[PDB]
Amino acid sequence: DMIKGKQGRFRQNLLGKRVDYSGRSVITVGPYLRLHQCGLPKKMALELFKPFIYGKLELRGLATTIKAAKKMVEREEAVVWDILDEVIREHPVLLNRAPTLHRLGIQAFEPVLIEGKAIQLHPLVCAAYNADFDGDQMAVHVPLTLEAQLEARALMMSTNNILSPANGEPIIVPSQDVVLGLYYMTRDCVNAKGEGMVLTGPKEAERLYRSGLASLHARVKVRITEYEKDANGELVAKTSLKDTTVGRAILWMIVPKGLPYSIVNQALGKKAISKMLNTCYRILGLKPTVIFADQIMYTGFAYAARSGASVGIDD
Amino acid sequence: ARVTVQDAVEKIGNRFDLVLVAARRARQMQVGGKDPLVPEENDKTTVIALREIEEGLINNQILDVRERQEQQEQEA
Amino acid sequence: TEFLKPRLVDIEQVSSTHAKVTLEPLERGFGHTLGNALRRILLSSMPGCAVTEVEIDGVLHEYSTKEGVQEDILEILLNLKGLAVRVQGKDEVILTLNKSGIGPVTAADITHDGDVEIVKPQHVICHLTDENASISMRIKVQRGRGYVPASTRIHSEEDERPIGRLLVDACYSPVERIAYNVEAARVEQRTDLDKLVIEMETNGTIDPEEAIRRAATILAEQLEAFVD
Amino acid sequence: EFLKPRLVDIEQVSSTHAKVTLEPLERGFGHTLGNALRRILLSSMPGCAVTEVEIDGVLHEYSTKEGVQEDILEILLNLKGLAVRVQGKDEVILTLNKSGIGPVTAADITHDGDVEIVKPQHVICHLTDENASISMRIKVQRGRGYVPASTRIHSEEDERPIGRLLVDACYSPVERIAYNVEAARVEQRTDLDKLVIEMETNGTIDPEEAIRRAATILAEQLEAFVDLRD
Amino acid sequence: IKELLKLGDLPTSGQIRLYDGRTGEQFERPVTVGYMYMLKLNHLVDDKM
Amino acid sequence: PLVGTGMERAVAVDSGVTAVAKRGGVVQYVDASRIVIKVNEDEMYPGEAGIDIYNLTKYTRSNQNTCINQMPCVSLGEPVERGDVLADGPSTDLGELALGQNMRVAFMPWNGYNFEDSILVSERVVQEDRFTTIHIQELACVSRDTKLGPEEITADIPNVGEAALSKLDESGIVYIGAEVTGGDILVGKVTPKGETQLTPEEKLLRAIFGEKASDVKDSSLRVPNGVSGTVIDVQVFTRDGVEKDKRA
Amino acid sequence: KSDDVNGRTKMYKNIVDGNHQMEPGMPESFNVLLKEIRSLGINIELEDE
RNA sequence: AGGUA
Repeated sequence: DMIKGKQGRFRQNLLGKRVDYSGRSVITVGPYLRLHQCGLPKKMALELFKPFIYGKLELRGLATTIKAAKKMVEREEAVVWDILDEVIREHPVLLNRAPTLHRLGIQAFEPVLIEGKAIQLHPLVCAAYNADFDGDQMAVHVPLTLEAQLEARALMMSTNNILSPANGEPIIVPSQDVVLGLYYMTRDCVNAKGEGMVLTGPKEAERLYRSGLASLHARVKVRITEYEKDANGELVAKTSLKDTTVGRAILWMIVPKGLPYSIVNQALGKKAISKMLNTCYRILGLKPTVIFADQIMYTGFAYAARSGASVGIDD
Repeated sequence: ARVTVQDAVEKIGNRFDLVLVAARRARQMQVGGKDPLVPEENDKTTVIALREIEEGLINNQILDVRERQEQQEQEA
Repeated sequence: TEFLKPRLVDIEQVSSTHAKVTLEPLERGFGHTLGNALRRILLSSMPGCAVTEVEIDGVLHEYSTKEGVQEDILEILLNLKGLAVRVQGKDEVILTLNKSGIGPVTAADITHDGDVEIVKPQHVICHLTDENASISMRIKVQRGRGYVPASTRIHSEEDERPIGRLLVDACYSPVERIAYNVEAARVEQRTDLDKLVIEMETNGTIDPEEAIRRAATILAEQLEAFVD
Repeated sequence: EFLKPRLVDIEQVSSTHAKVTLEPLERGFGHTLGNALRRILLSSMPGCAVTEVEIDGVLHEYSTKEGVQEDILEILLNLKGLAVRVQGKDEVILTLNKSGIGPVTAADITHDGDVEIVKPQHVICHLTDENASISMRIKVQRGRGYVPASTRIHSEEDERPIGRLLVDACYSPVERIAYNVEAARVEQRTDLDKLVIEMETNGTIDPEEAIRRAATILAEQLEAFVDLRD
Repeated sequence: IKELLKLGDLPTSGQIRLYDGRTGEQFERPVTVGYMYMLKLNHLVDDKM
Repeated sequence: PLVGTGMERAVAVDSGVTAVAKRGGVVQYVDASRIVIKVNEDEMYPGEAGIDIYNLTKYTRSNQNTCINQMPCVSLGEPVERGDVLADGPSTDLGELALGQNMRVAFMPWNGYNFEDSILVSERVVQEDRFTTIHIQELACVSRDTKLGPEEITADIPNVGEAALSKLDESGIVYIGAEVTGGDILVGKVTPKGETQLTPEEKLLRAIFGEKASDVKDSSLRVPNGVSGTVIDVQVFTRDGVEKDKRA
Repeated sequence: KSDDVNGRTKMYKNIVDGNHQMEPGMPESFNVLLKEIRSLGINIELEDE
């Protein structure tokens, strides 16, 4: 009965092979974070990295023994906090969902120290974790050895796993609020302020929108320079007039050079944004894809907040 | 901070022995004996190894040849 | 009581066009306050000089083709919006652009005046092909504050002029783009501070640091009367 | 180029309610000034608030005395909303002393020459026994923002007296700010608007001083922008 | 509900246009505001670390 | 709750957490801990039945380590009848069930901070000290009788800081109402130390400093790290036949 | 970090000393498994090449 | 045992 177990052998794999240097807490949204990083509370960071704190304190000589370092860290003086920032700066940490269904259930992130008590998770990554912020708890693991740190940065990293292992289409796809913001920004009306204007660059579009001299969506001719990957992999700058909307030009500002403008000159649903990310990854590469995904997240959140999209009793 | 390792994967196409070679480089970096070849921003050995491999200073071959030459001056 | 002020403002710039300025530490919310205030000042109301009215010696409409030119009237009008002009004399001044021959009609082709300085010496305004191979007009450049769309200007203009005075949107403000980002920042153990990141693209009529400092000067100049 | 906003009539529809007008403001500046002043008023207003209270009969927040129908925690909660102005001193210690049945209000506090109670009807507790007596030492100090008693308690390391009770101090004097930019019509200049700031304050800070302090803070912040360190 | 809202001198649709705090600029179309009964559950983050 | 269903009053009254007046009359005495009612003439038994006294349960640990206290919702001279709510229990006001709080909420995305099902909360909420709960947790320090010697509770603990000794009385028990944090000592328990094995370095150090092994080891109850708060109540249970201490 | 007590101590000492490498060792769980299988009438062993 | 995903 001690050998036979479910599921699998108990002590070896499950249940459950407990591990040290780990923490657990409730997760919240991280809408300011970059994709390759996640918010980690100061207290969990201190408790997780106590050996690292001791090592660095004895390295710079602020403590003459491990016991003195322990007293310093339990007093939580401001001195140990700079050491903590130093050890966190490069160290990646693994974030894990309570159930793990596929390999995306564990992903590395660069921890960012935050006052508070909950792990801030990148909004794009919650889709992979199948984690909704309704009290879900995630665990954090610390890859100790240098080989493990490197191994996490190379493989465990979120930016290295932008595509699902079951299908080539990206798994970090804008999901709900950012999609709504993008849709409101790109969806066109039939009449609004500043229709029929002629603009050069999307910068004038953003200026007109932020100044309130035009509406977020209105049919406008804008002169824009689209770049096309052609010949042997060289950018082809073509500058001409497109009939589009102000919100679409504002979005095109975000879009990295190398994509056709036709991808954004349309109403953007979930499918449209997913296809656009897939095209961006296939045409440009990894780094432009990650940067563009982060930028589109920020833009979608901002313009969703500016949208004021609300569900009443009359809608 | 090194957001992406794709550039490193470009130099070392296996993406697994890349971890081994960069781990060896970073361990020689942390354990005393070797001095850096790329400027740092108060960073640990990992992103140093990533940057060194990314600019092509370090791969499997350079690390191996260097451990030879150092073996020859220490034996003298 | 005890008030915190930003230390060690940092600026990294690209030509005289695109500057990112990071400012920290700022007390809770102050990053948004300063960013929004500067953004509104720079965008809505900034003294500058811009093109207002144009001639076309051919068709006196704003959307018809121009003979001898491979560019329609609307987009040659649009070209003038991107033309960065700094006038150092009287408020309204007339520039005559008259050049014959095929090729790109750029800002260098415009005559230089003692009151008007052309910021961009090479800037596509028109293209001339074989048919007439001559382009000619006079353009108003006026000092004004903020951004005045042409559709709004005709609303604010009841004095009528003969057809041929093509009205164009004037961007007196020297900024093509202004944005602010507020991010968490750390100093001592208090983490409620925020970095303010001002990313601004200007037309080159004024250095971005000078633009920001004169915008802040305008804001404080509005303020002093409140303070005693 | 610009006309200059000037402090014009500041009416008081109530003691705690103030409507302050700024007439000569350029169009496009009304919203900028309104938002900036709203932020500064809600964030960095100096004010006077209770920080620590010493009640003779009790040893902690979760006990009660005889002849009081409100828990000591309730007295602390009521004192949190106490509205007081101190002029000369940054920190003052008021003494509350009353026996006998009745509603112990703010006016019962022993008033000094530098301490003004602007809400004397603010009830502190109720004494329901003839011989029940309340003696309290209420420490009121100056500050800005919101400093709860969980941050300076880490900077004091378990304050030595056990008879003193720390309360979270909400130093903010203003409770509500609104601003309306409307078309201010005047003969000179066709394009002008006026900013009407409607303010609800606990009466501790005058609206004139409030606007002046907000402007001072904004100017001090802009000072860094004016001169750039390169 | 709409009659009671009218008695309270409030918009019938139950949506009021709100001005943003960061920018001081009202959101396009009104947003639904109202007093909702909210509950703090016994899942405090302090216990969850 | 602003938007109720009408079962709030029934749930509050029928549950035992609310002090309900068994016999009507006039409120004779109001106190945060006691409510004394002068019963009406037509509701008193023959002879002298006198008053009805209701002691209010205050700041007692629930089964979820949450505070349950009853506050008096009536005043002097108020006429009350049978079935009236004299004292409002936890999550109850004016006899209505009041679990949570009514708050002004807006349904809108806000820079993505409310992304999945998340809530964004104003600083006014914490400033108003609302949704601020009281958690009364229980700690037990048992002085046992070991074969190495009976354990004892005392203020003097070997090789400890004087800050720990400061918060305890002469009986080794923290004062009621003292503020404590994680790691602070509440009960000065010590256990008779047994035989001690020393490494060669330890022997060298004790030979150098002149120190020797302590006959009793520290076993004092510290506050678990991560929690804080005030010691509101201290219970001492010494079995009959065992000498009492000062605190008991 | 899970079960190798000797490896766990060596890792803690290395991290404190400022060195990042591990002893693979053997998790104590597997040694428990071996001893418990041997507790039956079953032989289990570790053989070199 | 109850509760959470």
